[PDB]
Amino acid sequence: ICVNENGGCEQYCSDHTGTKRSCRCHEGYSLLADGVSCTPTVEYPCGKIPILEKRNA
Amino acid sequence: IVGGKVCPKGECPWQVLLLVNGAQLCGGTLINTIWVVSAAHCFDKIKNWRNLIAVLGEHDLSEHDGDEQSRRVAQVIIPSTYVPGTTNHDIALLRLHQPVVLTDHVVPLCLPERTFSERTLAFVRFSLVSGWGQLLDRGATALELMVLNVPRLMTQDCLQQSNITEYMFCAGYSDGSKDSCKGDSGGPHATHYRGTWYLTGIVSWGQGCATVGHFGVYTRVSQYIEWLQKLMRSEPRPGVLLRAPFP
Ligand SMILES: O=C(NCc1cccc(-n2ncc(C(=O)Nc3ccc4c(c3)C(=O)N=C4)c2O)c1)Nc1ccccc1
Ligand SMILES: [Ca+2]
Ligand SMILES: [Cl-]
Repeated sequence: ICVNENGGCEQYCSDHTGTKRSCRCHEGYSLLADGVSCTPTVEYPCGKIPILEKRNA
Repeated sequence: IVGGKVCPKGECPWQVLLLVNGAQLCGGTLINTIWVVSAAHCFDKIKNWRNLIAVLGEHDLSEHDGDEQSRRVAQVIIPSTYVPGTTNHDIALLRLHQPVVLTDHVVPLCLPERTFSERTLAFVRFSLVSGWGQLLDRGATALELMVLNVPRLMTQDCLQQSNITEYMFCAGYSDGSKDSCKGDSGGPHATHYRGTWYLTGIVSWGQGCATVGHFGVYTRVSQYIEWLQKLMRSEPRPGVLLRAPFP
């Protein structure tokens, strides 16, 4: 599953035995109940540009 | 950077400038508050490790605006497989003496998991490369941080369209118009995926920047994710330079 379109995960993807997949998020993010989306949990998460994130907020 | 544009202040907040006795040495990439990724070759000729400084939040080298944060470099970690003066395994992991403070102008780039980087990010065509390096071959370096969007080649295509190992990748243009350059080595090749940016390459070196028939060569960071992660969990060792087994 993870090799195709990232398993539908926004960030990281692990295959498990069966038709099973788990998405994961980097430190500073949490996984939403959709099981795919990652949302920041800190002010300055990695890989986001604050002046552009606040221009879109 | 040849043929790019000024990175608007704060839009490349992971970029690091490395200085030796106040002089520009190389670039780097912040990946956490105490860890910077750069290129091994940047350190081949350092005599006194005490005079190495990393600067975060830099933009215009002509002025001080108060967003800069300088740190001493406590550890420079190089793979055992790197040979000075060459391209293969051209990566260094730098431990700062004290964390930087994250701000609107100082933010780490995400170091991706290996699988994600190999399965997903390796197929994103365009990525950004940045630095204060030469604006032209045999030209002056830049005073404001520059950035360039470059397309990545599969290695078979690089060899055709032009040694390139599994520890490298090519990206850029073969017409001499757009490239990274001397003074940019060690800086980031950053790749965007679904709203977040990731480290996929390090500006390395070859015979001459912006040369017709040749692409830029980047260290393939996906090969080193496990190596980097293990080192970031390790305690520091006396003596700045550390050669660490690879793999
Ligand atoms: O002298 C040694 N290391 C100290 C050092 C420190 C900092 C920068 C350098 N350093 N000097 C030249 C360049 C350079 O041209 N970088 C490039 C950047 C981007 C691109 C290209 C080249 C390219 O061709 N296409 C894109 C560079 O980065 C060297 N080692 C050593 C040399 C010879 C023998 C043994 C060891
Ligand atoms: Ca400045
Ligand atoms: Cl030392």
